[PDB]
Amino acid sequence: PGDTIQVRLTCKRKTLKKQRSAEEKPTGVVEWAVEVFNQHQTPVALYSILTLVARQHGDF
Amino acid sequence: QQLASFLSGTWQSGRGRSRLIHHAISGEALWEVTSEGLDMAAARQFAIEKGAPALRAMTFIERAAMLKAVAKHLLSEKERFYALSAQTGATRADSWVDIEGGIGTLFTYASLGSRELPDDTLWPEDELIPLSKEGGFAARHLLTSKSGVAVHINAFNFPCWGMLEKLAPTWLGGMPAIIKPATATAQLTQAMVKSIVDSGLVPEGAISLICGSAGDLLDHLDSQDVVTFTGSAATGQMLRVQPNIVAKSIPFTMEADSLNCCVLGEDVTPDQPEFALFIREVVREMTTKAGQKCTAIRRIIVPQALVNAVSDALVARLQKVVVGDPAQEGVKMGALVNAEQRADVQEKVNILLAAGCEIRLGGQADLSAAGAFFPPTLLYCPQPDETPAVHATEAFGPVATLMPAQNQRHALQLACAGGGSLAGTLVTADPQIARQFIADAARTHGRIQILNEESAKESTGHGSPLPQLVHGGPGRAGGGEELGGLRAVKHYMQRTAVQGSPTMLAAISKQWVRGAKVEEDRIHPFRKYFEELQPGDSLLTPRRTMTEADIVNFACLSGDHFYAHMDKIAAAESIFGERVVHGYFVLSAAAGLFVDAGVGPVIANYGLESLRFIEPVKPGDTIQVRLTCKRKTLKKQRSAEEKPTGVVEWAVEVFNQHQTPVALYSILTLVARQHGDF
Amino acid sequence: QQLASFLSGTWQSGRGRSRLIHHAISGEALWEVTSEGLDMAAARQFAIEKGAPALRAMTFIERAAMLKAVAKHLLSEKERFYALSAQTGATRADSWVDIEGGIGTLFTYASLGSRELPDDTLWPEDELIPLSKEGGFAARHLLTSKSGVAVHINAFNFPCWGMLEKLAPTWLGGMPAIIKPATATAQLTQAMVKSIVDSGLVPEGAISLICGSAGDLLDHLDSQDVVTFTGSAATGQMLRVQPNIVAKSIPFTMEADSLNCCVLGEDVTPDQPEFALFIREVVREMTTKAGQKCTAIRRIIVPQALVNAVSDALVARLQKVVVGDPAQEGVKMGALVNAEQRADVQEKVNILLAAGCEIRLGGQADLSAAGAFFPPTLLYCPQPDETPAVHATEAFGPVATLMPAQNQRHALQLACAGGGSLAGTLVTADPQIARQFIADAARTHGRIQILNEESAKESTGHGSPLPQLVHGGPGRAGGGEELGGLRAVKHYMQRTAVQGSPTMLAAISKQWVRGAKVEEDRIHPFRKYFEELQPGDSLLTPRRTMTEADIVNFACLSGDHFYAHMDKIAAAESIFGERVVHGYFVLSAAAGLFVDAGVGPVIANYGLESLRFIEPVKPGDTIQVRLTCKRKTLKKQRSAEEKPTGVVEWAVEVFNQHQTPVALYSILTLVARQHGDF
Repeated sequence: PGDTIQVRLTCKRKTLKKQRSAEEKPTGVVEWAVEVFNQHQTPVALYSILTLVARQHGDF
Repeated sequence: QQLASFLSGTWQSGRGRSRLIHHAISGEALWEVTSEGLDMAAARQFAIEKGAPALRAMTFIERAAMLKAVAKHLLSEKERFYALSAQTGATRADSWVDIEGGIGTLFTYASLGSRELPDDTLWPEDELIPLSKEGGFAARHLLTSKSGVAVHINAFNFPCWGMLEKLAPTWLGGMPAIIKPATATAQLTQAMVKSIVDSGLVPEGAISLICGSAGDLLDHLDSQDVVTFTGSAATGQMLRVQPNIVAKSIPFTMEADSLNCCVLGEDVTPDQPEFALFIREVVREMTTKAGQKCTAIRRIIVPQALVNAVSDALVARLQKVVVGDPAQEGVKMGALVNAEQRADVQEKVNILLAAGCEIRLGGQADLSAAGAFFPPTLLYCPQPDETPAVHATEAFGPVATLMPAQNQRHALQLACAGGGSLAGTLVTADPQIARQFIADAARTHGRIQILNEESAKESTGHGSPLPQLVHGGPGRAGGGEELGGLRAVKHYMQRTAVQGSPTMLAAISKQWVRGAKVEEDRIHPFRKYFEELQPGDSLLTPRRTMTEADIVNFACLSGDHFYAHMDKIAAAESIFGERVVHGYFVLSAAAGLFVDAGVGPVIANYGLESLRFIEPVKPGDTIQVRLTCKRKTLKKQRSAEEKPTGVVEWAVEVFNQHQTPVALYSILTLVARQHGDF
Repeated sequence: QQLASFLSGTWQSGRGRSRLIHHAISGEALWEVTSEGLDMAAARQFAIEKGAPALRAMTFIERAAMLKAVAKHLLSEKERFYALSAQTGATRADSWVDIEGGIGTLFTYASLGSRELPDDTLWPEDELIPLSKEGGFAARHLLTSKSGVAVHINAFNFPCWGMLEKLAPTWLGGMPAIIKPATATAQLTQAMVKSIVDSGLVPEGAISLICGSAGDLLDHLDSQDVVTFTGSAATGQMLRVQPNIVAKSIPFTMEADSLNCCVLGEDVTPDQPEFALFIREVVREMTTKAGQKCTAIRRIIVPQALVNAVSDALVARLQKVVVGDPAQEGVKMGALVNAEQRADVQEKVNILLAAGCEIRLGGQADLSAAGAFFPPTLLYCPQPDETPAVHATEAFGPVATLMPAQNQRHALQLACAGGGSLAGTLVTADPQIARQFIADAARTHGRIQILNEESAKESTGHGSPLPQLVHGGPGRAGGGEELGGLRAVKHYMQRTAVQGSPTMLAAISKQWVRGAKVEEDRIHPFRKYFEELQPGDSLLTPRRTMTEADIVNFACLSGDHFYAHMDKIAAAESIFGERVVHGYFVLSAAAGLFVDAGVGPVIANYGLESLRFIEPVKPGDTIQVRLTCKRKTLKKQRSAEEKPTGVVEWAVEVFNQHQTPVALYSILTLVARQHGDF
């Protein structure tokens, strides 16, 4: 308690998917590396999330 | 045929040298006007001591309901008004403005008196003016209705509207009116006054009428009187130097003739829709009511490269205008009201032709016709800067001169060279050109319509002065102001700055103000009905200690993670010193303190008037709320199925343990009445 | 000695028949005034084409900062103003009022121009007036500053104040002034004008001065000019019928003589504290400035049983008033300004003696002394309603009649019988008597003080006209109003109702209008600084679905367990049909949607302008907020250490999935600036 929390989201890995059909939306599985820290700037609870992001232009 | 004059409660007519009213479209005389021998002193005396205390004894809500009742009673028998206005040479669409715009003015002033006026004889317009550090000396401005009469001297243009756009601020302001219509069309005015009087709605003495000259009315007016004028400048400037008006210092409001402009911008090219709506606006405004309205376009300002296109499109659109009898089909323009007005229009045209030019049928006007027909006239002035007769003389009909401009710098000067106008128009699609036009041309115009493609769909136009917009103009347009919403009812009142203690100002204003005495009577104020509430009925709520958990739960629930509430670091670097309670949570916990949970006369809330957060609320900082009644102002229960109610205002004063007023504000709240009226 | 006249940027003096200024307390002539041979057309031309566009190029915030700068520069060198005002025969307590009231008027108008006026050349006084169904045609009223001079013709009472209470609304209203002071005391006026001009604060042409008669000024005025008279009634009535004023129809505001009443109530008995403060108020107001102010009490209305008590107590208080030189000790009342003014006082005293009575030293006054002294005169009228000379003649000094009333019904008639007074006073403790007094006597008085024990602690009295209270009065007092706070700056402006589309009114007003176009530019509006916010910068927030759990959590957290939110039975029988979301939770979740969480230029909120909950929000009802910027209005950074900032107003439009507006309101916000100025 009283310990402030600041989060540093940053993009890590993009790795698009091939859009196996033509009806399916073009997308990619973008990985983000989350770096949470406090007022002393020490990294409490650093982790990494996967997250699906739609592409602008498809391929198939 | 006798055309009487409603004076001293009875319909009377004069006996002397009588003027007579000609029929406009045909030419025969079928009315006569005279007021010689009629006692004007007894008329003013009967008005002041019979209808002025009757109107002043009403509240503003009751006077607005009276205006609505007169509007409904005069809208019911509206067809005889068209039958009497067809004698003025106007068409059905031209008389539609004159009748229905005045009746809608009555409905609009009824709505304005019902929404923003109190349930009191008096009206406080301020909130509070603090004049002392301790708080025991303060002031506010009252508005008491004057104890005299309003002399309305109208023009021949709008009998119904022009009487009836002055009669609603006069009655709603609280004064009896004495209407002197112009003797060219007073039969429609007496039809209006008779439909008002033979309904039992208005008190006796609240309205009077003189069809003819006043004679001895202005020489008898007290200092509590006002005079409103509409007509020629030469008459009103001689009624401004009348010795009783300048001796007793009574307000003389004048609306003279103006040179209204319609400026075309440089951005408008003839392939755009702006050009066609420009031409349509000029043609409709010049042909509506045969050009006999005070807000009619009389100076068309175009660029130099667009002289031929405008001066051909106006001809191609105005040769379709058929000038004839209004009853026969296929007739757009009606006629003028008199042959004397036709001779006046033709001699003003002959003055304008001494230095101007000609594009169309101008000075050719048959003075021997059985009807006051004047053709639509488009003039031309090749040297507008070297011709003062264009910028000093109006031909009060279908006449409107055209003149070029030079790249939006000469156009503003030609729009301002009219000596002060009543109405104006810029037709552009560029907002910076409109900003530059209002920055210079609003000093001489009392109304400016910026017309473009988006505005031209649902616009009321240029010749219908709105009852909630200022119908005035400086200089040549008269100087006075009319129809300014609730600004027009302040010409019939006296503004008195009343000083004293706040507990005295609250009993004067019949509204609890800021620091008056309270009345706590052991039960909750939201449990009271409307009739048992009083301004000053207070409530001292229990306390609530603000904490860090309150800030956390409100920042979570609202979703407002602002840094002065949710950050320990940045709030220390801010002006507050530490993180504080949300102001909206102070508002919400205040409403949690004073609002009674049970079912009572309180229907809905729907309102919050003026919220100001003065000092910040911290954790460990208690909160106590002082709910007190402020303003009652019942509603008239427009139907019989609807519940009787009133919009009760509560001034809410929150404070901490140091008793300093954090978050003082004011809410509106609908409270149901016990007993109805309609 | 030449008392010059600041005309056309230079200090010029006249050549002709010259009046001269006497030293009031001793008798010698140490000035002489003339303005013959001075070109008034060139002075008006220099003002209109030099100082009028320099004022019209400034914003209202810049002109209020100019007022504050002139106020500080004139408060610094204020002791020479006391030295020049000691020549007027006034004491230190009278010259203190005369100087500090004008300088505090400048500070008050600087504060009112810095708080409620925009950072713009124009000022839109309305919010918006919708005039269509779809929302493409609306209007709002604009106030543009006039393009001419403001001829202020003052009186001999307050040179400093009476010049300087008209000059702050004139400069704040964007017009240059030409001051014609009275020739009895114009040396203090030229001291004021010289201290203004020799500072570099105001532009050249923004202020002028004429010592002596104007002669050819009123015959040259354009319709964009105003004339504000203050002085005798006959001179103002002769200037009202001046042919150029009635021909060009310029606004002529007059302030004339008045019979200011002071009514005593029936509840006041001599054992009460009301009697002592009544006698103290009458004596202090009658002896301040030796009765040479327009707000001085000249009639005292007492009850019939209290004639002897008041007529003894006033004499017992007034016999201790020493009439002498101000520089010698023990002297309370000073002297009049002229021996000619002493003769003009006594020739009215002799008219009041021709039908009244006498209590004290009346006409006993030496008309050949070495000083314009006049003893404090208390008259008496045993038949007040049968003597018209009491209610029509003012003796412009320490003279005030006394006259009885009958049970607060004759008292109202004697208060209203003055033909319209400038000010009035009721001294009661009963608030119903004050209510009945304001209900009848505020028709004739422009200002009424209700004085009791709570008011008299920090009251300004009766001879200190507040700069935010209306200094006027109908009828005999002139009819025109002054000092109405921001009502006084509107006399120096032209009110124009500008019509058009809301996207056009938004660029005309430089303020966002309800149906205008937006500027969404992909970054958050609270992240922008002040200099990169524009009126129209909008944010379309994401949606939040309201649910039953939202109603439950807000009713728990705030404590508002209202039956239309927390009861299934009672809300079914209400107007809503079922239990709805709290309005304050719609407000709170709206603020959770648009407020940026991070640290930025947004400092504090502290404000909410006008909250109206239109339609109810239910469970299962999405909510989307349209945060758009509306008004910018920077602050002048009063210290060099303080952060530069402005008060930015955001219009907030919340809506639902059907896109109908629920809970549209407006918030204020202090936003920090990127670049400072002071």
